Amino acid sequence: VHRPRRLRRTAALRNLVQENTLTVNDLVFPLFVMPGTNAVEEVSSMPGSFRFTIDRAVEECKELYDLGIQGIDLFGIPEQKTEDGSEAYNDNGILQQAIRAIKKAVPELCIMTDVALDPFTPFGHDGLVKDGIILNDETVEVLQKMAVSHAEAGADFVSPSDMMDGRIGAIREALDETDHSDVGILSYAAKYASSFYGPFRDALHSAPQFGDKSTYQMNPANTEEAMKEVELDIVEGADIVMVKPGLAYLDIVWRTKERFDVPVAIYHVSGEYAMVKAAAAKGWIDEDRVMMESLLCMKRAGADIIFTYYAKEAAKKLR
Amino acid sequence: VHRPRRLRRTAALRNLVQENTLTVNDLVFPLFVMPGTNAVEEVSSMPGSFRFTIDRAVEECKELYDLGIQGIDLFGIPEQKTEDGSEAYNDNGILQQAIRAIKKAVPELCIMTDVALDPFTPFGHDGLVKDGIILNDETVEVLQKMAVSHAEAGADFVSPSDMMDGRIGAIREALDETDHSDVGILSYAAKYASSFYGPFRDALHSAPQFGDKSTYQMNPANTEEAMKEVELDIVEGADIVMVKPGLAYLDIVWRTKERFDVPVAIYHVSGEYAMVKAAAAKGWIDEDRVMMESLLCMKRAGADIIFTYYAKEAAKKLR
Amino acid sequence: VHRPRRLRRTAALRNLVQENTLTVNDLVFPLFVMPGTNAVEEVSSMPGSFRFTIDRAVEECKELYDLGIQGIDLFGIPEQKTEDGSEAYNDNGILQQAIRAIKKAVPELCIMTDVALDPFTPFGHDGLVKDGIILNDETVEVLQKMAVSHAEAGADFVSPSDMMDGRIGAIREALDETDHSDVGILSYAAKYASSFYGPFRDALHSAPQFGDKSTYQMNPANTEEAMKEVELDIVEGADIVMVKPGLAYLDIVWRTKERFDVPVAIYHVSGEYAMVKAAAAKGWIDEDRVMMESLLCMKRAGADIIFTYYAKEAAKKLR
Amino acid sequence: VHRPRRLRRTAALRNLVQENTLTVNDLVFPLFVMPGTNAVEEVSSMPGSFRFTIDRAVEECKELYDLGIQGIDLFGIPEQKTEDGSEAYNDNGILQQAIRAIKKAVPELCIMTDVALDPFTPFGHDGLVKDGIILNDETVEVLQKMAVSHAEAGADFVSPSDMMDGRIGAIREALDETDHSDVGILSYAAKYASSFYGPFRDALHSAPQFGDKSTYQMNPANTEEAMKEVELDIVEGADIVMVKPGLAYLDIVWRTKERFDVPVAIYHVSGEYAMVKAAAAKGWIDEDRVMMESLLCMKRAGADIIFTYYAKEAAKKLR
Amino acid sequence: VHRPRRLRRTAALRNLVQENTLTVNDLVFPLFVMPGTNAVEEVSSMPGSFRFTIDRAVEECKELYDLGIQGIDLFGIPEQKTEDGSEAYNDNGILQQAIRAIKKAVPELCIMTDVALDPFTPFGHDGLVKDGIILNDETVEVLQKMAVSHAEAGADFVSPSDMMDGRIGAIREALDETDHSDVGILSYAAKYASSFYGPFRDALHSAPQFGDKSTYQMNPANTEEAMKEVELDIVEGADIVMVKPGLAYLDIVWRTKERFDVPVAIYHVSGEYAMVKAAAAKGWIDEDRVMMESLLCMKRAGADIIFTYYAKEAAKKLR
Amino acid sequence: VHRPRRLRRTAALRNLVQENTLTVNDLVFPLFVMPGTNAVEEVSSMPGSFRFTIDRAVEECKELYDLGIQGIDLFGIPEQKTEDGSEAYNDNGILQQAIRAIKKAVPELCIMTDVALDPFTPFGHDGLVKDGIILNDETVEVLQKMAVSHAEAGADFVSPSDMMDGRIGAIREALDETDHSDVGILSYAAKYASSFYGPFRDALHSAPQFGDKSTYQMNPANTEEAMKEVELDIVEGADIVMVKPGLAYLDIVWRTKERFDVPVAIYHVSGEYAMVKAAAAKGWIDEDRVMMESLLCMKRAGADIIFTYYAKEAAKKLR
Ligand SMILES: [Mg+2]
Ligand SMILES: [Mg+2]
Ligand SMILES: [Mg+2]
Ligand SMILES: [Mg+2]
Ligand SMILES: [Mg+2]
Ligand SMILES: [Mg+2]
Repeated sequence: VHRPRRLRRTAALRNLVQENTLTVNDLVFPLFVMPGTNAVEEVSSMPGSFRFTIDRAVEECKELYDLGIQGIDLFGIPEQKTEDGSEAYNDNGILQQAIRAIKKAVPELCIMTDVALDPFTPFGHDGLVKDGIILNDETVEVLQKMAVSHAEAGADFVSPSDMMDGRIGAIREALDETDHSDVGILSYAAKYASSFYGPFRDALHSAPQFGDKSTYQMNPANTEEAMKEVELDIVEGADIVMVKPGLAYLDIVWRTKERFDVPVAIYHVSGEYAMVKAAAAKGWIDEDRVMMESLLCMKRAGADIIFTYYAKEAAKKLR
Repeated sequence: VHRPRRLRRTAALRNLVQENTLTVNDLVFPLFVMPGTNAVEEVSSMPGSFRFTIDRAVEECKELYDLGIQGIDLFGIPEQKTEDGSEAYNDNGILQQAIRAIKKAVPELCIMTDVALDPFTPFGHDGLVKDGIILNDETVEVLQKMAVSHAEAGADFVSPSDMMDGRIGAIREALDETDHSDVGILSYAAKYASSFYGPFRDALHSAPQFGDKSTYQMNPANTEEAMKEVELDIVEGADIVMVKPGLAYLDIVWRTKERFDVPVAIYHVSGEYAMVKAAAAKGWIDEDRVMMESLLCMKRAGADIIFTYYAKEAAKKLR
Repeated sequence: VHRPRRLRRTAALRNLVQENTLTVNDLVFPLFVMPGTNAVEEVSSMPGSFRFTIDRAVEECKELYDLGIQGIDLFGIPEQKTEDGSEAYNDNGILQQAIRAIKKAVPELCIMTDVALDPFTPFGHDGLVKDGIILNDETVEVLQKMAVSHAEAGADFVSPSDMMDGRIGAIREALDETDHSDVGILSYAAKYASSFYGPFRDALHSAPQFGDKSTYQMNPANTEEAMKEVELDIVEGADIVMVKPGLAYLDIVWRTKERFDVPVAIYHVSGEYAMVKAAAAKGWIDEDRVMMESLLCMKRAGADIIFTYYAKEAAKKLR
Repeated sequence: VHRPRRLRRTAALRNLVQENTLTVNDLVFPLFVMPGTNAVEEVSSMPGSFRFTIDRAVEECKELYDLGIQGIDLFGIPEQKTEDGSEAYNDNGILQQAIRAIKKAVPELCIMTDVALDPFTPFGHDGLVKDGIILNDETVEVLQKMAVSHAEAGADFVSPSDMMDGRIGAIREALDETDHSDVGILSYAAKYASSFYGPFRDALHSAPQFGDKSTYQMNPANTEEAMKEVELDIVEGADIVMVKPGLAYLDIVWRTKERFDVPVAIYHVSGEYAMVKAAAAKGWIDEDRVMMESLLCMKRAGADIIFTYYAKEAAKKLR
Repeated sequence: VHRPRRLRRTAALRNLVQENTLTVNDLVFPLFVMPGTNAVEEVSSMPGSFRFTIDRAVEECKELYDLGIQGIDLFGIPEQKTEDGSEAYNDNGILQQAIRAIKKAVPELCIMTDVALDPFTPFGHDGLVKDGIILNDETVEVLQKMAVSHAEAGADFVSPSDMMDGRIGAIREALDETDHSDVGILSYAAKYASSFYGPFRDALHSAPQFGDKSTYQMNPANTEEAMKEVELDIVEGADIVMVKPGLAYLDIVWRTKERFDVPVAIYHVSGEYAMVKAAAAKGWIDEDRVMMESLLCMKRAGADIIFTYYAKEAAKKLR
Repeated sequence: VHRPRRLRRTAALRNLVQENTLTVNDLVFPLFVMPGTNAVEEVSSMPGSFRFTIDRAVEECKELYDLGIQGIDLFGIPEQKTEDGSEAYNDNGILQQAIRAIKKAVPELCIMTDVALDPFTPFGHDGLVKDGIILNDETVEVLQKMAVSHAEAGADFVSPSDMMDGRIGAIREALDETDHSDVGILSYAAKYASSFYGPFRDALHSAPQFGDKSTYQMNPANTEEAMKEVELDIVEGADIVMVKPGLAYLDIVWRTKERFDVPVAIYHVSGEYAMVKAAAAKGWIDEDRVMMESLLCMKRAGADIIFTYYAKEAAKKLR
């Protein structure tokens, strides 16, 4: 009676019944900005990735928007790192600047700024360290200061990736109090402590990791906890919720989709990306086929948005 | 705390989180075929809709596929009508000849053929009429022959729209018995007796409708019964299932998609088509906007394939 | 074993098993009031629709109630439009007046008043515009002022159709503070930005649309968002929740029914209405069959109340 | 109030509430067998992965079981290839001889045998090719013989990876017909057409792939179809069901486990394996960490058995 | 078609498909401390159980941690009992002391302290008694005082087993106010009034029971109530929720697992433990087989943590 | 706001809302029958449990029914054991003779007979042993004969406890084939391989257990498999389904009752019985309290019928 192959006999039928499709509007492009003028830097562990100066960031975004890309995620590489990470909320920082410069040249691009104290502190953690402890409530306080500054600079969205407890609520409360109740918040709800963040550390020249971040980042073994985390975030006001990493966490994505009916974002981390790059370089796989497909999978798992370093290459492929 | 508008502030943002999009691969074009050579007649009640001769129809398909449209729904309009409606399964019928020519000229186009005795009988009914009674099992025996015949000519798919009991099963058996287990079946699982069918009858030269098809077509007040019908056909072997009509039956489509894990199809019926045509002709509505939008709504509801007379105008727009 | 047609063999059985029925109590009649005396105006894009003077509004309602209709929805057409739309909360406005006049003559009719700043502002939006921005929190403030005035005038219900964030809560808070905790609130929970609102603009002589309302009105592609919207509204205190438009959004209606167990309303917008009018005028469909049936569909989708310009014609048909 | 971090403050706490752990009893080791005596060849695209002769393979198994690994997946690589692929069911085939020797040397090791015509045919396909068509029912008839043959040699389990329609059923019948109702069946229920299979083909000396297996292998965009496929096989008699590939299809695995109450299996495909190999060789990722972690993710998703080329390196690590 | 035994034919397969496993990290070891130096006491009704002096408690924990055990549960046996049970929050009590001494010697062990006024009051109840009434809100007040002291002493977690209403919220509020918002709370959510607590009374030399505790402890007949209880606790801030007793309450454990997605703990009470001890002493059962298995059952029911007096013997068995 | 204790303040209140109660109609009494006349032997490992001769057994039943107990589970203990275990279906077997005498003396007592080859074979197994293999289909053929034989003697019910594949089906067919469609079937759907069975073996003079029954009895770590097993038997025709053992498998019982809408039965196994016996004999536990309570827990979990050796002591207590 049943012969599933009937729906595969031809590309037409296959084309007709396909449950999911990937589109440019599903892509968000991370951007690493640095101090200086007229300069871009190839990232060693991330072939194809780059550190941009602001003036070069603007140049890129201009190409981005023209290719279809709808938003990016700004990472700020400060010249100096401190223990109190106060540079985060300096309105004259590279990040704030880039925010300003970009919003002006390509105003129709959704700028999303990264919120975390890793690139600004000398211990490799996303929060303030005291006596070996990543201080929770104290870190949010800076995170708040930080976020408000991004808004002041013209940030469209903020994306706290800190995994500190109850930071989405505090941050949202601050944005409201400074007339920024319209700036969205994309929160890293289910960010796990993963061995996939390798190539990224070197990308922004972040201080030595110095002890895992497993005191706030999630245990990769855990699922139920992801539901606990997301829910708390939505209740706090998160406009969108994200899972990180992505490729090997598609079950966490599907689950968030089925339960919360809020937009769901996912991160194609440096490792999954750098991994396909290295295998292709040896001729063991197809860069194009593998990259795109793995994006399809993220779409089939329920993701709506996808932070991917392949974002620009995928937009040309869909052009 | 919450502010849904935050996801609407900007085209970018709006483009990123949009839950559904419409694509060319969602569209199936109804093609009306008539006897004769090199000719075309617009349908009075369906502006921009025409009947084609085989020659003209083959060329049209060429333009169809070129635009990306993946499939067509072949509708036959025999020269003579009979009470036993035997022409339906004639190897030289105008329909059959269309199947043969099309598959040859445009092999890559998935050809779905309509299966029903409506255009082949004088009573304007989808089945055989005895004494004011539209016979079920008798009618099905003529449908089988029809389906095989269509398969014998090169059909890729048949779409029984009769609403006879146990017709999907019988047909699936006949098709397999004649070495056509590769030929799928698209079942009008839930076809209601609607007043949304007006303009269509003239399209094919209908016949003394005589009474009404409410003894086999479903009452538009019922939803549960639609779940019974579909489950019955899926159990029978239907590869795909369709709801008819479409615009005003999106709740049935959402229910279908939500429960049966099989491809779901909807029908942008003639009455829906003409209605935009008319309103637009008065300047009360924007034809292109309402048409495309109404297609979107069908995607939002859970439809994978859309049988629409606007198929060609959408493929361009989607181009 | 199974033969679904057994339940369709006769009108008796069909009559017995029918899942849903439409009744007069499912209908609500919109009423467009204007300044002046003894005068009614045919609406160009809405054949059968009219602008009534108060004295003629009262005359109509008297006929309405006698035909069975249980409530109407008052729209107020001011003589002058301002940027601050302060006329909305003028207790001497046409709307308030009509409220008073009607409540007196036909006190047993549930008056529902429209809350929005579109007919009162010169930019064609339902809220206050500043620098191209439809101001959210500022608009509610007027909406509150407005609502309280409707209550003071004797309004039974208020129906904010503004789609501003968190207006149901604010409005409800105001009604309570002014001894109007008994006045209900029918909120347009899931109001989409649609191409179906065509003929309505001209109806009330509303200022040129001047840019879509997609910054607050919902993306027609979205469903999950509709659940997010409704829930927020119910939590805020909405007595009833409505979806708009209706005909092509029946999946949004069914979904709200199954999830929230609060009364569910729907809108038969000008487009769906004007659409059946134009098609019938060409003889392409049956005005009666199409109008009523599409109302049946709304009932089968789960709607309890139905704002329809056919309300009066449907009540005669059910008389 | 809430503070998820409270469960992360300490290794103890973290160890207590961890939802999932990975064990040696989750692992199944793919073994590639080739003709000849005392020899071994590493796979170019799969570092640390080798082909074995029967003698070398028996010894390897000894080391396997000693490490706790409970099962193996025997892969055959015949000397000569044919179009009817008859060698597949030859009692003296290199595969069969491996089954016989292994069960004798290490009886306590559960031997699962691969069932597909890929290594036995020149077209590099899993079924019989007629005229560019991969035959289903014909191919299945050769699979049955294959399965019985394997059972006749002492196989404990067969794992049809062909993706032919109704193959589990046919095989289960053949096996029972020859007194092998004790021989289970591990079905590749949902095997997609992925670009994650690159390195594997060379492992066995693949053949003119010619076209693509997207007429029987599933489209990576679909999830619903995966539920259809599995349910079909469980209904057929499959003792266990597998998803392929693995890392990027964890949503399919969670869905499977969540709905079918039968043992679920996943595949750490070659492309996934090599990808860590490559990245690690560059020093971008920690090979041991990513490998083990990715295995964990598969446990978190709902996988019970893992076919992984890292099986031996995990058993040690888990030791 | 189906033969479940296929998955049991061998230990390998059995080993592969096993749904659940018990691990050291699933075990928590209760510890009874008493005043004095260099001394341990065999518990009469709990063969293998002991009362430890602090210096001997430290000695045990040192062995515990080395065997794998990740946390213990401290019970404090005061020399004097009062009616106001003020000794509970004496920072110089045996309990506080033991807390201090243990944290120092084996700092990497998760200390969990018991919160209740039974060992500190002369009426055998877990709260303050007035006129035959176990005072609810007054008892929490002490419970708060108590908890804060445990935190001050260095307690990792507190485990209120009092079954007083709304004590998890109050206690959590106190810990926060005294800079202990990082100390977790394992609450006895569903603690029933059971005949299984026999041997435990004598263990800590608790005052005569003097009337059941059925005025706060749960009716063993009740299930729905357990859902009511847990939910209230989670909403109050409980990090983990526990059911007590365990062996004959596995349905209450499974239910809490499926509903709340918070970590779930269970208690192997003195009775279930002392029961297996007595039956084995007569040669009527296997101490080892019965003890371990019943722990497996608790794991299969959904428990994550298990307070068991066999904890040390089970850790050797898993070593 | 909330205070669950409000429902515990008083015996009245507690008695009113109690979710479950235990009744005499929940109890089924296992009866062990042996050859000979007028004699009785207490079981060493089951104090208060005895074996009866037919005469003594008939009288016991008289006392049973008088106390309200509605049913019994007849256990046979043949004089001689054989490898083909043919005595099982001997019309003059000690079991059969018991059936005949009982039904005559106490017709109103529902007689359920045990169906398994354990007491009838020397290998102490429930099926036929060939070469260290417990044969399934062969064993079932002997079970059928057994069941019919029992029905032929006047049995009201048979309770296959063998855990053979497809035995319920075969037996149900045999029973119907011999005009016994009125004879129900109580299936040990989910009987685990537990160490809770110690005392029972001696009760019947077990035999060289030789190995273990883990090739047909279920692994105590699994729950999903229990759902597979039950559904399989219900599909086969089992009137009722049982879980074994009981106390420590209440999660399986709740799951059963929750999903299958068929009567559910549990088994207070020997190891559970003796365990209270022993602890009570030491004065560590109150035997009457723990016994009755543990029965309650079984009612709370969803059990309708309880096979317990405490049946008679409960009927009195419940009297
Ligand atoms: Mg969080
Ligand atoms: Mg039907
Ligand atoms: Mg809203
Ligand atoms: Mg399949
Ligand atoms: Mg409580
Ligand atoms: Mg079974």
